Amino acid sequence: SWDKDVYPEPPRRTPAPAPQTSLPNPVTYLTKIFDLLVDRPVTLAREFIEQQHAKNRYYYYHREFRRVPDITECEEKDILCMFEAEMQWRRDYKVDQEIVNIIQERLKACQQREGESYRQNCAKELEQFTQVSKAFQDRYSDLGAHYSARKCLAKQKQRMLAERKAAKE
Amino acid sequence: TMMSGRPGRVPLQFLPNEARSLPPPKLTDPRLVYMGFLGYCSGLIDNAIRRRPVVSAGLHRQLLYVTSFVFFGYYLLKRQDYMYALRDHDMFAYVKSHPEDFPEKDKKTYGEILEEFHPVR
Repeated sequence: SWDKDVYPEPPRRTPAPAPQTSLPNPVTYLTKIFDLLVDRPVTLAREFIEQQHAKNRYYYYHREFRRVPDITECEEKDILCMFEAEMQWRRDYKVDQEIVNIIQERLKACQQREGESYRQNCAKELEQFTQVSKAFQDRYSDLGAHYSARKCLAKQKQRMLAERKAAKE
Repeated sequence: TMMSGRPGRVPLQFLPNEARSLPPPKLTDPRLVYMGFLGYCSGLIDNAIRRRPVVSAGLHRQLLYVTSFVFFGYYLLKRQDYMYALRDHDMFAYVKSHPEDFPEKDKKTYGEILEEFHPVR
């Protein structure tokens, strides 16, 4: 259902069972019992409810907002343009937060999945999260509780001035 | 003294003729409704002080209270609107007649201006 590109899950590698002891594995019998007595009725109920849903098939859409002139392209006291730009900035802020969340989910899933080899098998995920963290922190940090698009603009301008000074040295 | 000494102000005139050019306050104006509310409250207080039923004694008395309050309030609101219109008119005329004293500052976008960022740590 979800985008495997967004949520990368490495192809599963389950080893083949090769019993070397005559004793019957209790797990196999228990799993068969669980399947028959639980999965089957649960699946039947799911099928019935899915039929009911298929009958009443309706769709919900995703609202998309057009791009609006940023606070950079906005007059000093033009409250209308400022409101538009600030709302756009807040929307982008939320989107960036959700991007950070997605990468974090990737990292946690990698930590659990790779088990004891997590340190060596999650380098890519750690690097991705580090990049996203750095970017998000540089863009949005220390703005304060009363954050605003003007505050991010001021922080970016200060950063750019510092970059200019460093490059000039 | 502000507009107390405006040129052409006829003395002891509640509403000059020029006020008629302004829209009359609506009879359903919320301010007028509050005036009527004050009148009704006055009626209730009068009943209370005279030890007579507060919500029923002298319905004509309370009616007259409300009518008087609304009636005077209508003209009061009309005069208030007239005076505020005078304020706006005179201010705009003065700005027009004195352009040098009211210059138009250059309009610069936020991308151009520089505002110091104060980090909240």
